[PDB]
Amino acid sequence: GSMAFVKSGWLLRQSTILKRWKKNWFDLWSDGHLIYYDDQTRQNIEDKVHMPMDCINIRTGQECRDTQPPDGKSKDCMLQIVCRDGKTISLCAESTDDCLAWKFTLQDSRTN
Repeated sequence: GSMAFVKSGWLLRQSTILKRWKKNWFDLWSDGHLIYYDDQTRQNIEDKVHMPMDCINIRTGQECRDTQPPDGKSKDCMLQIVCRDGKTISLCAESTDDCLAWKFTLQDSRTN
């Protein structure tokens, strides 16, 4: 199996009960899975999404629906993974460039 990731890093994610923006650590696997954890120790797995099978769209910026950025931050930092079962994963990068780097990586993961 794989011993190394396509991309890893922090993103803020809007939570599924409280809808709070909270830090999570993300690993994108070469099998297509995006895994997110509470922190960068990889101890507390939260959830996953299989980009090829589950994702039907990736939105960024003003495209993102039903989600507003953390206070003070441009919505151009945001990206939203849209899944076929209606799950949306609303994300906020540190910068607009971090957002684009993830967008392009996640788009490619769908077709990889």
